[PDB]
Amino acid sequence: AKGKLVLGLDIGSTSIKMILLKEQRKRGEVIYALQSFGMKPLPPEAIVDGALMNSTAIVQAVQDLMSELKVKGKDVAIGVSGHSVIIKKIQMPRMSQDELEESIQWEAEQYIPFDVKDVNIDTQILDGGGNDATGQMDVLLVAAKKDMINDYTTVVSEAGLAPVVVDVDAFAVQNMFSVNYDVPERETVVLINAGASVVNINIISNGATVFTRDVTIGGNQFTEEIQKQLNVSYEEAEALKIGGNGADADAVVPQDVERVLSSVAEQVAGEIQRSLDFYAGTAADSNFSKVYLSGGTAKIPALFKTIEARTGVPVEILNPFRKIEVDNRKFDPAFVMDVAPMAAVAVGLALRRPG
Amino acid sequence: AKGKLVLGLDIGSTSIKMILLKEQRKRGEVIYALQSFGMKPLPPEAIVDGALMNSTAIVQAVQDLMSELKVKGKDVAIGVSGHSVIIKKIQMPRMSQDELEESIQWEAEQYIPFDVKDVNIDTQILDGGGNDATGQMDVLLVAAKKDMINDYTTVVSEAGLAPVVVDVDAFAVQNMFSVNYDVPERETVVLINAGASVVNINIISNGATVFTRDVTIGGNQFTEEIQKQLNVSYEEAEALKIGGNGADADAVVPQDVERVLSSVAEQVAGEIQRSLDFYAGTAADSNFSKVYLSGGTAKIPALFKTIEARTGVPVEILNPFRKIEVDNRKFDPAFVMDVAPMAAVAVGLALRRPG
Amino acid sequence: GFGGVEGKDILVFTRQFATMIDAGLPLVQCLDILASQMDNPSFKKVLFAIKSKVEQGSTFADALKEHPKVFDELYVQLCAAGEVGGILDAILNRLAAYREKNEKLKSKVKSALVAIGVTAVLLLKVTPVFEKMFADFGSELPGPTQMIVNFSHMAQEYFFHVAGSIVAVVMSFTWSYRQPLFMPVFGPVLRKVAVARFTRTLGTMISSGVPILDALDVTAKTAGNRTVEDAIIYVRGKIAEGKNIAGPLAETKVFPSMVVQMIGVGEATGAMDTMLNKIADFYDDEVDAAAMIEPVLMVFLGGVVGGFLIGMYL
Amino acid sequence: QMIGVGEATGAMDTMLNKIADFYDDEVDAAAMIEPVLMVFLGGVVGGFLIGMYL
Ligand SMILES: Nc1ncnc2c1ncn2[C@@H]1O[C@H](COP(=O)(O)OP(=O)(O)OP(=O)(O)O)[C@@H](O)[C@H]1O
Ligand SMILES: Nc1ncnc2c1ncn2[C@@H]1O[C@H](COP(=O)(O)OP(=O)(O)OP(=O)(O)O)[C@@H](O)[C@H]1O
Ligand SMILES: [Mg+2]
Ligand SMILES: [Mg+2]
Repeated sequence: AKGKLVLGLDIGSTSIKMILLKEQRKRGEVIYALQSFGMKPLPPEAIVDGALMNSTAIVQAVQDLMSELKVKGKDVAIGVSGHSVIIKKIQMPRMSQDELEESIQWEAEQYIPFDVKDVNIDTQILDGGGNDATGQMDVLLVAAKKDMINDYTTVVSEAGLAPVVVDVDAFAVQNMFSVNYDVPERETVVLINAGASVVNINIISNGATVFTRDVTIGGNQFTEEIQKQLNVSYEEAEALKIGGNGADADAVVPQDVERVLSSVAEQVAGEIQRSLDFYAGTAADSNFSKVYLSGGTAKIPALFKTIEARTGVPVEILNPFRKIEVDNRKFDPAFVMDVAPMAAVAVGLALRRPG
Repeated sequence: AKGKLVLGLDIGSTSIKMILLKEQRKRGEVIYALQSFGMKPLPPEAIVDGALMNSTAIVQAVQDLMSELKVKGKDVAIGVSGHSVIIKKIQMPRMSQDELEESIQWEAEQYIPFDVKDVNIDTQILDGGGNDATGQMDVLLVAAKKDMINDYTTVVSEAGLAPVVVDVDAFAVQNMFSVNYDVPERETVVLINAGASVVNINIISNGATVFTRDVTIGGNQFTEEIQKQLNVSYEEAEALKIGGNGADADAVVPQDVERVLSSVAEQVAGEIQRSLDFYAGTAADSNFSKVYLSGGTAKIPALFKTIEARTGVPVEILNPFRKIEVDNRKFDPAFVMDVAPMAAVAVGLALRRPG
Repeated sequence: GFGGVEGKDILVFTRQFATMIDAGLPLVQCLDILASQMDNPSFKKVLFAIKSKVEQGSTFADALKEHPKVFDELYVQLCAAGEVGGILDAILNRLAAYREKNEKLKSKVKSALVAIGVTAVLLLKVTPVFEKMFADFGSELPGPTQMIVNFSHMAQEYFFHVAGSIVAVVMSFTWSYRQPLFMPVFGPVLRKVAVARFTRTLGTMISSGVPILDALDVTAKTAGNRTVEDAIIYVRGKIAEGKNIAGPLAETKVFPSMVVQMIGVGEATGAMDTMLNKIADFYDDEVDAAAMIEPVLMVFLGGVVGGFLIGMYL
Repeated sequence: QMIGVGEATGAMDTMLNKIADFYDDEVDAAAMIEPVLMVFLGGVVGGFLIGMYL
């Protein structure tokens, strides 16, 4: 039933973020426009292995998010953990919708290392509106062990929220750039979301996803190596990462820190070259085009130049908030730009919510 | 039901060790962190041939572990004896989960020299999330004669503990390095756990186990040869091994001892070359990469250099505890490092327990 | 409002699907074959529609859902349980055995609550009702008492008749329950049923396009009678060695001279598919005719009734 | 199809003899002779019961 819902970053692991866009009126005209945004560091013990495992504490945190937001809306879209979802493509024959859903569940049964006991939702990588009966089916299945979804629904229920869409982050992060992707439509673009629990790669022709791949490595790895090499707590190692790696006065600390994070840098680059090579299936004589970055782990100083020179692709930060109207009297464009990578998904399923 | 459980080293044979990691809060941030660790030499007659065969005495010992720990938690993950478990790979067709479990039991029926009367648990060496119906199944079966598991459950029951996971040591020892393995993901790594009852080899690409093999030879062999050649008791021969082989003043005793242990050294090297050659099935023209060691039998002085030069692979000790936050005010990093090889599994299934 | 299909006709079709699917044919090709071998239109017509859903990618369970008046909820759930667990082959074998037991049980009440339940209450008490009603025509019959006795004594003397009624019941129950040293000489060998099933299965896989030897290797794994399985392994071993199909059969008593002579024509004609289809239909009809399960009912039916009536009179 | 094989093989005699004996045995076995029994079986029974009822 139509409200403009809301959007949290429920699988932030480092941070629970939430965004309210609705249609803001100006001079008798209206359009999607940022109304509020809030962010709180996730209190751990909330999430373990991608499952919400202190539904109570997470509830209270989400309530704090709604209060800091000053939002009256109580409907929400959210996302599952990349560690909690299996995403992969699947080839079938299209037919009746029931026969597809059953046949889909039958093929993915092979694909799921758990009982069902499992969440199945597909979408077709090409418009069904393009092919004849019995021919040329392609669906991608998102499958999730059951009570990741439960846990999240409990969290949402006691926060006073009502969920309408439980989406996935690797595609929700794309809704902000889906327009700017839709304008170049034979161009192959990569999108990396370097988060705290996972790094997702999704590669597209236009805003048409060609594939996705999720890598266990993330910013938690950099923080954990700093912590290892200076027997620090996770918080002070995280700050040493953030402010340590990027200050103008940091000239003495990129040896101490960079020598700590160098293994993670090499091995992340090895994983990304890994996935990219595992894609290049059909065009044995071509090259790449252009790619963007999201997630706070991206904001590692100089990491964009490093990925650019190492993967042979131009890797650029992007401002999601360009998709939405922003009142300059209520939001500074500079800070908005600063927190854009963390918030990409956080506005992602948020354009999913007035949709 | 969610507690952070606990973890003993129940099949230590030489030592019952136990570890409590939970999420320690600092400055409003939290993370997995060592809370306690305890170790007691196993009173023998407790374990024979890998079965718990004085469930009462083992119970009282585990109670002493919980008291020395000062832990209030009463849930536990533990492990079976390597001598009590058959681990091997098995090729099938994936399908429905029931049809897999039955077909798995049907194939391993061939694999088990006992009635069932036998424990069957599988996991897929590759993500099921990668293959289509009827095709490309690979599971590895852990099978255990029944009351090894019983005996352990009796021990756990009268210690006031409640088991939630009965894991296996060759893979539990890996959870501490599973991250540092997950960062190099086409690299083939070997992991040796030289214990007192068995030496396990597991070899991986990334943190993806390719295979495991268990060798009857262990540190009990070195101790037993020392005992044979000087008609000593097992304890004084064990101390002569430990302190005898490694002191700075030991210059006169590596002839007397090394001549005693030289057969065991040669023949262990022969077993490890044996297993390594029995793996090299597909890459007839390649070499090895890097490997780590765990278990106290590893800590034989110079044994790492010997295995390194003899097997043609760099064999290195590793600090598990790098995976967990360690408060320097409650634990000395030096001693933690010293007891790391013995405790690798002891924190292993212990990251399995808040998982 | 739509009806299902006959017990016979569910039987034939569930058997022949279980057989083709356990042969490793694709499910859609299994579906095509049984439709194309069907004699009734309503079956060939449905099975084209079930196959049309399977080629859109739906499960067999979800495709049969288009005919809930024919395949009930319990049937689909058995299929769907097989599809979910990777055991579609063994649940179809179970369903084929189920459908066979169902048809046989139907013929065999009716011959001489559904219809079987209503007819079986109705036959089990018909007589004992007759009986109570002749013995309720007034007082001072043969064997009674006068009504003024004390009730307990009156009821105990009649115990004769209460007994002759229960025996009448037990009998009609027995007829309804039953009715739906040379050691090797004692083993159950191949019957008419087992030959009819064999012939249908082979007629089925040949009409579909499988060779003889591929059909025999499937059949030798799906034959229920052990002695026939041993027979069929020997027939397949002989044929695979280059002996002529009619000659491997002629060694085994279960194949008549006509069967062998007909198969021997089919070898020289490239028409074995159909020789087997006509043999199988002939056998299936001989099976369903095979009649003493209904005459012996009636022997015990009226024979017990008459024994009661005689009993008290005397 | 069987006759069509017999034409090309010079074995129409053998073909026709086996066709004929197949038919002669199908004839002497001979399904509507049993269904129409039952139609009149219970149909008459039921006609009686209804007859006095009314
Ligand atoms: N300036 C910076 N330099 C380096 N790292 C940073 C910086 N800012 C944030 N990070 C890292 O980015 C991570 C948080 O980013 P973000 O909130 O986008 O990830 P997330 O979406 O919460 O994680 P996930 O979705 O993977 O659970 C933290 O691990 C943090 O250490
Ligand atoms: N410094 C040392 N030098 C040589 N050997 C040692 C040293 N320290 C421990 N050991 C040997 O290591 C063994 C104990 O190590 P550890 O506790 O890791 O094995 P375990 O896990 O108890 O055995 P298992 O799991 O095989 O039952 C003992 O046999 C002991 O003799
Ligand atoms: Mg994120
Ligand atoms: Mg051990």
